[PDB]
Amino acid sequence: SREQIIKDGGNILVTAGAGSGKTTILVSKIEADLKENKTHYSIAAVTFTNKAAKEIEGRLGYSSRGNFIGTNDGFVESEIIRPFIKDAFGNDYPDNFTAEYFDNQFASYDKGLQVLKYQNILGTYSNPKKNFKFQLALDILKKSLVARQYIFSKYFKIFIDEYQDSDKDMHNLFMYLKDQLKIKLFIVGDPWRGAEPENFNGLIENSTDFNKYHLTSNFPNATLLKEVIKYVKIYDLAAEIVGNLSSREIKEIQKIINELLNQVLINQVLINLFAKLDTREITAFTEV
Amino acid sequence: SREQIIKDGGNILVTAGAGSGKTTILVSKIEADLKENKTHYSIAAVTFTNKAAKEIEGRLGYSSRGNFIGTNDGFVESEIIRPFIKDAFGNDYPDNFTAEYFDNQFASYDKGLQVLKYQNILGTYSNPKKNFKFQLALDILKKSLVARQYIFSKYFKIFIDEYQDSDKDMHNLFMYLKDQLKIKLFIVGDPWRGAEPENFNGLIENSTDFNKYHLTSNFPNATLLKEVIKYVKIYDLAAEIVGNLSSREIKEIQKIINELLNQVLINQVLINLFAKLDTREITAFTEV
Repeated sequence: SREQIIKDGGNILVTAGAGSGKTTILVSKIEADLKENKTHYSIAAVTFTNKAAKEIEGRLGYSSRGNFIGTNDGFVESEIIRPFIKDAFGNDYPDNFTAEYFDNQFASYDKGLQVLKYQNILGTYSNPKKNFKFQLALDILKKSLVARQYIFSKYFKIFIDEYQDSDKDMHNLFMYLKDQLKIKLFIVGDPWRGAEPENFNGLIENSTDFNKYHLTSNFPNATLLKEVIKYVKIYDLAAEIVGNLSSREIKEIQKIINELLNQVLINQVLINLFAKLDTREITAFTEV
Repeated sequence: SREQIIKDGGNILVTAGAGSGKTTILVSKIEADLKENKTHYSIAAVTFTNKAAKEIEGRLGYSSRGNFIGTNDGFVESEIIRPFIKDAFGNDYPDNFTAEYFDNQFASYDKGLQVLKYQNILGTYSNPKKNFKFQLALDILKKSLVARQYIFSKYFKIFIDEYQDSDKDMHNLFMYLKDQLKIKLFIVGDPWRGAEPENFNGLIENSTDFNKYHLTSNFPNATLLKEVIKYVKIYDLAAEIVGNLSSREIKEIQKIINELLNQVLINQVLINLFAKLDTREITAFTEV
């Protein structure tokens, strides 16, 4: 149910099914906490989908509290990486770089860290098992005292959804926030490229202090094929894909999409789009 | 004489020797033109040395006219590249780029452009004779209408001292600003590594619309070792270098300079200092 989780103020684990109630329970809990808390502290809402952040933000409405509603990748950049990169790693490192997921991939953290200073763009990890950005954000927090002070003094609770898609390294940063930075966590999981269901599924059994709640249902890549199909009938398409797409990257993507709008050329376009980031899905695209 | 220069409103050649009179006559002419002109137009004072910019800028004082006093590369980036890069070359190209002379050098213009789109950070040309940044600025002006409109409607006269030390690429842009965009020019030449004095000397007699005014004396790398010697006894001597210097590059300069403060170590740090950027000079350094 919804009443008892509203009363609870500690760490809350929600096991909503099919995502029907995830966004609804997120908005309700956020409003309840914001109206109850009269202090200067604010909340941060992080979503894998950029569109999911936008629809959530629209439901809270205008507010000057300073709350953060955005993507998981956009949270670390805006709140941890951008302001405190120079303090943690000296003035040489830049704070005006740009994150590009498709280009400039590296193989090792040390190589990824060493290219970062000279490249002046936020690089990405070629391997899908690890996320370099969240390792860098975690490293910044440990190194920088002011970064630790700011995070504690800014946020009192963090709202996370789609936690079963969270990477193991991404899980590592959040548990850093919860354990010594003493920040309440409201994470939602359901039974992303480097998705690690292991960390979320094992979290329920490993930790007993966390509170778990399972709401009733009523009260994998086919999504993006439907989105390009409806677009054929581009910025909205960007919100569906996880992360924040660069202008250069989306212009290249849009060039491929307008090339789509015969069956043979349809299949080749879907192949390269998948390469940039199933035999049944291509047939469905051919049908529509 | 000085009063002959002041009342002239056209294009002025100044041939002052040793730089004693050219520095004070540049400030005097700038003040005279600013006082005389009551319109919204401003002037741009560009110098090879960053130090020369501040010493000139300190002689005008605080003003809301919107005048520009700075380096040649600083003028091109702040007034042409940064605002109008996206308009000329599409939204894919960035404007949060940074200038780094020591790394990411380009061998070809088209390759230099194509690496710029993906690396997203400005750099210098590998060949010192060519300055990739300035033809990029010239290319931006030719392609962007708003960039051409802004420059014409902002500045009515440009002050470029040490024009005999100007490069061919820099000369190409300034002449485009003069004859094509109809902007008054005020240059100084007294007969940067990759430049040539031939262009200025040739332009003395090649151009008939230009005015040749002679300024008498009384009215190569010796400095760089003197600046570090007084530093031994970091942002100051870095400012004396030609062009804007990145913070990381300054830090690298700092870590290679502090090693100097035996004789053999002195010679080797001088050698790679030149490599990053004479037998008599190293001996003089050993003496001091």
